[PDB]
Amino acid sequence: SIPWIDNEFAYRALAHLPKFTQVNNSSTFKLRFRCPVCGDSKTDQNKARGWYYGDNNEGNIHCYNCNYHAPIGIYLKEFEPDLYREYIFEIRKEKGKSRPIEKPKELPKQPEKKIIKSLPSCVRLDKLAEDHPIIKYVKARCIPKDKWKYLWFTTEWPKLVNSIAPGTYKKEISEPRLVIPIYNANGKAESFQGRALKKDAPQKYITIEAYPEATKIYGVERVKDGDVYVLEGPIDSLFIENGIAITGGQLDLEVVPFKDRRVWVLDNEPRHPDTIKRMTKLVDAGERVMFWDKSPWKSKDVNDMIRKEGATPEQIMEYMKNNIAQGLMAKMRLSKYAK
Amino acid sequence: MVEIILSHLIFDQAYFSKVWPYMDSEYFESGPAKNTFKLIKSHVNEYHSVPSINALNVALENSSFTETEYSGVKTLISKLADSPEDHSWLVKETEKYVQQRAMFNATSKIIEIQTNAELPPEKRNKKMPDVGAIPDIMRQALSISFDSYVGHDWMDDYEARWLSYMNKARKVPFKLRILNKITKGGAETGTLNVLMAGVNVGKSLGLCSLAADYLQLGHNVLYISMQMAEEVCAKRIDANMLDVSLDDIDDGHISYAEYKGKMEKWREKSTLGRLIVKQYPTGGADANTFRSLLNELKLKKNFVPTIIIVDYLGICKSCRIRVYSENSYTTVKAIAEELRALAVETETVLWTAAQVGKQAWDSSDVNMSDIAESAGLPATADFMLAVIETEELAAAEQQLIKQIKSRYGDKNKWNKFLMGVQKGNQKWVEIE
Amino acid sequence: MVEIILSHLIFDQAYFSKVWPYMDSEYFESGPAKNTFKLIKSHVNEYHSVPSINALNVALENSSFTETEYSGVKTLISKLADSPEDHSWLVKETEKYVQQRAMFNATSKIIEIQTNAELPPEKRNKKMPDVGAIPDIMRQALSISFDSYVGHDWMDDYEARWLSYMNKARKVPFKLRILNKITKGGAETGTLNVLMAGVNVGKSLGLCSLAADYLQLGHNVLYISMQMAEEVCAKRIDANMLDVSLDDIDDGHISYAEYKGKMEKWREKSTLGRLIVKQYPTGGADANTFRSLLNELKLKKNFVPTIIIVDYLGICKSCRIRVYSENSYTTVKAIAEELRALAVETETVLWTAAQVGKQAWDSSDVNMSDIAESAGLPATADFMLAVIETEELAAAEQQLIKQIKSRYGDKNKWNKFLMGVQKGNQKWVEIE
Amino acid sequence: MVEIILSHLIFDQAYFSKVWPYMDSEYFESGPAKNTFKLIKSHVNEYHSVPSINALNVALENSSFTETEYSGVKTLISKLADSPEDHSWLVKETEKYVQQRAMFNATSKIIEIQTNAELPPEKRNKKMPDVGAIPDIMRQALSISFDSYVGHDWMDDYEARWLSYMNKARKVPFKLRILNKITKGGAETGTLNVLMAGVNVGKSLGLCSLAADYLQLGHNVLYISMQMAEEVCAKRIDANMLDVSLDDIDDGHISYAEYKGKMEKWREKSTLGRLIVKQYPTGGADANTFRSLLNELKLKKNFVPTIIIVDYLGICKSCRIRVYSENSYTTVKAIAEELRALAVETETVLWTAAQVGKQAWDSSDVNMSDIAESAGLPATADFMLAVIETEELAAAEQQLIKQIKSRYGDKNKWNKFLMGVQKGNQKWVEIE
DNA sequence: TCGGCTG
RNA sequence: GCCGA
DNA sequence: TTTTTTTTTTTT
Ligand SMILES: Nc1ncnc2c1ncn2[C@@H]1O[C@H](COP(=O)(O)OP(=O)(O)OP(O)(O)=S)[C@@H](O)[C@H]1O
Ligand SMILES: Nc1ncnc2c1ncn2[C@@H]1O[C@H](COP(=O)(O)OP(=O)(O)OP(O)(O)=S)[C@@H](O)[C@H]1O
Ligand SMILES: [Mg+2]
Ligand SMILES: [Mg+2]
Ligand SMILES: [Zn+2]
Repeated sequence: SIPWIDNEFAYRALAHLPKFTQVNNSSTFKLRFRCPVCGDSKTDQNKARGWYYGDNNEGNIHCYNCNYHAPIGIYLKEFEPDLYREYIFEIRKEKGKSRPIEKPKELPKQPEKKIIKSLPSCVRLDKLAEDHPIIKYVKARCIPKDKWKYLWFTTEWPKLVNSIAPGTYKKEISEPRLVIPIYNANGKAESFQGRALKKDAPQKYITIEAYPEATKIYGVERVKDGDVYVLEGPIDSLFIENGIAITGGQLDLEVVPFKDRRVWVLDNEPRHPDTIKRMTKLVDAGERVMFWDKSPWKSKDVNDMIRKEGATPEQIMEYMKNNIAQGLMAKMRLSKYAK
Repeated sequence: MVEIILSHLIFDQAYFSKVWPYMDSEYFESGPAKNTFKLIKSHVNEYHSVPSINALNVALENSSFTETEYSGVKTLISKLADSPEDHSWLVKETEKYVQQRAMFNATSKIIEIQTNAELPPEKRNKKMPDVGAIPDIMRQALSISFDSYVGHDWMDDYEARWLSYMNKARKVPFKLRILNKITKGGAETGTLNVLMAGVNVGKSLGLCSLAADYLQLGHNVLYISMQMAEEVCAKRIDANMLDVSLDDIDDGHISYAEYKGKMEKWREKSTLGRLIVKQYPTGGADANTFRSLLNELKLKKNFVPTIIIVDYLGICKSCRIRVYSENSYTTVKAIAEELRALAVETETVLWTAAQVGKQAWDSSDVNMSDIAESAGLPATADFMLAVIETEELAAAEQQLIKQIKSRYGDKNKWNKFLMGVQKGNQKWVEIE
Repeated sequence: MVEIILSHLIFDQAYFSKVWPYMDSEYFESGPAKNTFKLIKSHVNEYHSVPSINALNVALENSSFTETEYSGVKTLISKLADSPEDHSWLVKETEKYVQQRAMFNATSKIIEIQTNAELPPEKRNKKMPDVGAIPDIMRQALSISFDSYVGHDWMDDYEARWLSYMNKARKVPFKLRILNKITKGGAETGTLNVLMAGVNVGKSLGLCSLAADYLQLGHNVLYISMQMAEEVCAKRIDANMLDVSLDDIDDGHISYAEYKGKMEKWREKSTLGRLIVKQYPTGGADANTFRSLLNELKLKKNFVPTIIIVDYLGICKSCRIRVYSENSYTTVKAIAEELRALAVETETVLWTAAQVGKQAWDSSDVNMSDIAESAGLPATADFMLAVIETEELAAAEQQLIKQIKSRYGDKNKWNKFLMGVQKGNQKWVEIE
Repeated sequence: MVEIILSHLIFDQAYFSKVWPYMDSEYFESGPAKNTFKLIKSHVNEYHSVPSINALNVALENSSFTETEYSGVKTLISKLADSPEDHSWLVKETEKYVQQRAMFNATSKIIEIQTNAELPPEKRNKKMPDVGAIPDIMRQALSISFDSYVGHDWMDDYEARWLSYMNKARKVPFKLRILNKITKGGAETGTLNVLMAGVNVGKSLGLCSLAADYLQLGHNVLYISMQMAEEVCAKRIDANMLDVSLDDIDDGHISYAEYKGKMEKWREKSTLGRLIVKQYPTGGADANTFRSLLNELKLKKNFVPTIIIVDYLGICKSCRIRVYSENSYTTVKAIAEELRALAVETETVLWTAAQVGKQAWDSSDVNMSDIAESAGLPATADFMLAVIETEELAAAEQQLIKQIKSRYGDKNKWNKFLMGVQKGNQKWVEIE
């Protein structure tokens, strides 16, 4: 196919549609829009189910509201016959010639730009009194005290962010959150996560990046010799020696260092097929993945094991060190464990 | 001018009665206009009448659609209104718009065809025509005018029929007077003709002889051989057209000088056509194969045949039949029907061959009930001939023809005429 | 479409005359529509005449409801206009609306019945029916329609059937006294007729003779031919209408003045219909193709056929069966059934032809068991004639057309009858 | 692809002399490619020779070019290499690029024509072609092929056909004077041949011998055997090649020393071909398989066959036929057709065996009618030799071979011949 | 109340 | 539509 | 790729 022309024509033919948004991440080109086939919902104007994905080898317009998935050419034929003919002609026009899109291959990225120096409205956990409510909550979390020097407590999280990244929130409503600063390899904070307190925070539990190129892996500065264990929760990583945690919905293997010795320690849910998908994509790369297939505990995360089933960190480490499998060996445990 | 066309489709009887039958859903757009015409066409199919605006916007529009499409259709219908416009300019502009949109659709389709073909196989979206049939589609878009030409009215078109009579613009005469006197002028253009001889009684001596005869008459001949190689058929053609024994070409009694001189002498004549010989594997060519071959010959060699001689109908295959059937009747009849469809499409006399039954071998006479491949082939054939030289005519270098079937004339008038075969030269001469 | 229904109840008369018996106040709504229909029904009950708008206003004034719904009712009756729609679409749309609303009412009723059943008997309603009645009431909503006649009652409809006996209303004369004598009035409308004969025996000759005879009897004849080309069929017709032999045509033995004079002499007759000859590829026409052809012949010209002559049904294709998916029997039976369905839909005599088995091509007698292709063709055909030719018959230019099947008369009264055939003129003559 | 085409135009003689006649300045681009080809055309016109790279640079030095055009042309000239690619791929790829660019140019031209048409006629370009020529233009697009070879064109390839005649480019000798006498040079390539075994003849033996004789002539042979094991067929081959009696191999009279000595003596001769025996289960091998086997042999063993001897036709399987039977006419007909198609597509001689009826068994004279698989096999078998063994011939160690069907030559020239069959040696020798 | 989510 | 806040 | 009904056709 011709994905770049597909993206260009999709942008041309979807910009005028209401609730259009050109969501362009460094590897993905997507368009959000209210689907003209269905119209989505009057309440769900911003919750527009019309999506276009052009990052694939072909451009596909999919709407989950009316369940309409189709190639971009079909949409052009059904809605923009003039633009349809334009696209269908120009695709053949450039089809004969060699693809030149690789010629302007430039990187607009930048190095550390918003290096985080100090945290207003934040008091570190080890600096707090033993009867602080957050301290009691983390006692319930059973986090070892020595690592409390890595977590802060705040009450002005929107204010803190707008002091770091102004304009994030139109209102700086005071909000207590657990600020977990995410540092780089050299030890300087490149982002920070406002972990929700109590059962759940009111809104917007998100990790605020200092800049788009900031790291998403927590604890990299504390990585020592030996195998590196990759987990899903920074608090969970706090229970793991040489344990880093990826912070984000995107899982890129290239950005994660220690290709030789990185070990993926994921959740203990054989169900939740997205987990199985992640496991499969990791094993297809021949990566080192830990398997909970022989775990005596049946909780979800390591901290859950500790809190609910009374697991101890040493048991966790010995299970991880004895349950690392790679290649076909990993695939066996993956296959048996999934269901 | 879609709004005007629809407004005068709904609010004008004469305009509808004039322009509707040529109208189609693929003419207006991909928006509200197409859906409005869809509703109009649905109502016309259901009730054989032009609906009013009330029928459309209430009884019809209230069906499966989308909010955007419903709003657009309602807006368009509310926008429809009768306007006094002369009923000569309206029809002309409608015809021009229909022609323009037909050209637009044809161009889009051929571009899509090129894109599809450029894509490699296994994703080539079968049922889409190849690049070879790009021009005719565009030509189809050329002749899309509002000309009520459906069928051949017996009374309204006697002049054209008389022109066809007086020109005799269907007959392709033979080089033999004997066949012309029984076919009343020769074989006709869109016809499928069949030869039956048996085993090693003819059936390719006759086809090669007819190919040579049509060649000496300046006609384009395409000899599609299934049971013979590209060179043996050309060798029989050489034996016919050079007055040289076929054995003499093999042993070497003919020098290269004689052959080259005879060929150049034939070339210098202005009454010599082109005998293009093409071979396909036995059982591996259908009517689609022959259509592709005709398209290729037209494109590359600028060779549009008037005679197509297939060496054997029975060892062809059916394009429509997908699973090969052990039943000979249906298979052979389908092959013959496809061949006749090709012949009437290209207006080319399509000669071919059929195998006679085992009982007819070494029989002094052969009736039509001796056809072996299928009884359906004589049903869709146009002119069948039979070769019945048993032993005596072989000794006298003769061949008797019975003319088992004839659509060109009463087959009983000249039932037997004892064709003068010459096997060494692979030709036919009369016994005048 | 409640607005349309109410407006045409108030203003139209025939629509009220037919649709009023199948009307109930529950069909419309519980708002303005229900009150409007209640006013209409009350007015028609008091004075047995459809009211006027002024009558509706007076009824609103004297008989009033609550003001909140009174305003809605009064503003609902301000849009009922004359709007002279067509009658067929209006009746069909009213039928669809009442059927849909009856289904909705029945579904809501059964839901209410089940809900009442769920309640304890202490607090359950008594007016609602019991659960065992849920099926039958659904039937009561399933069979709601405006067809006052479900079928033909033998005693209740002794009238309206005697009319079909005085005026034949089905028979079409044959122009051949022998055919009428063996048919008692000729071929009936909405029926499929078959001429069955072997290869080159005269199936198309007989079809052309019948088409010409019908053309002389002021009948629209549509000669849909799959095997022969339009010009060939036209020539075979001209050989009959112009009384000039085919040899006289192919030898240029008729002056163009003679041809034009004879054609215009036929044209000047007021007892001459129209003959349209249409060509389709062999095996490329089905029932829907014929339906499209009929639609385009009705639209593009004022030509509605009364006789349809298909050249050969066997070389057609089934409109339901995928091509060559089933064997000869099933496919040909489906083709025959589709053709007969077309005939009954158009109320037109559909003549056609069929081949016989390979065994009967040299048989002095042809039995029904020799029908080629399906054996269901005689089952679905309405009148079958076998055309038989022998050397003795050919010696005097005659055939042996014999009644194989007949739904028009006792086939044994005149089973076989000699019918002289002038092949040169392609004409049928009766021995007298 | 433009860079490769220009580079191989500059730095080649065969590729230029092959593909120059089909190159136009509009085929490449509107930039560096077009200007470079313009320079090439100018140089080849002013001096009738392909420019060198420095010659092209000089032409760039002295020419009308803009600064950007000058830089682009200079860079492209410096980017031209003398890479020695293969020839066939280069021709095919440049032809594909030319055809694709021609299609793009024609599509752009017709689109611009249609855009010009939809303009006020007072304001239009006169030079633009009219709409009616659009189907012609696309035809000119598809009339682009570097090598225009579609079928054997008479009167245009008389020299090549005569060269094939003199060179005997189709015949393959038999190492037996009698067979070459009855075949005018032996069997031909792309053909099928069958041996009709009579009452106990040993279908394997003849195919065995021919297999041998073909081996001694240096031809690559592949004996696909069904009813026998690879070792048994190879043992018969050893019997024919080493003059060792077959039963002597079983008994052990011939020792390992003598066997290996004879094998190495045969290996010393440079006039010895290669024989590849491959076994397949009875009825588990159709023609399509054989194609895969040939692919494997060519890919792996580099063995390109010219003779393919299949052990038994009746034992074989039809390529696409579900129903299988031990002796059925439809199956043998399909098998013969598929095997001949394989022979044609492989340009190889194919041999097989078949059985005849009991009437052929009892009678010394065998007719084509007296064939179990007549009409079927005779139709698709180029050569047919009836091998009959009689008691008197058994006493004389001979067999009566009769040329039942010879597409190669006249049947009656030398029909019956006595053959010196040695069953123990499995050998055929001539008779003085 | 928001964003991101395969076919 | 499902998930997260 | 078998398997069974039915019909139709064809070959021996
Ligand atoms: N090279 C030749 N020299 C002389 N006569 C030949 C030659 N080739 C074929 N014949 C004659 O041509 C006849 C053979 O039939 P053909 O005309 O080749 O077609 P056909 O063989 O009958 O078709 P089929 O399907 O193979 S049976 C016999 O009468 C042969 O004597
Ligand atoms: N064009 C013609 N000129 C002269 N006589 C003809 C012509 N066409 C047919 N005939 C004669 O009329 C007879 C029957 O003709 P047709 O009805 O056309 O054949 P048919 O009954 O349609 O058989 P089919 O359908 O081709 S298997 C032939 O056997 C000829 O004797
Ligand atoms: Mg032949
Ligand atoms: Mg006919
Ligand atoms: Zn949608």
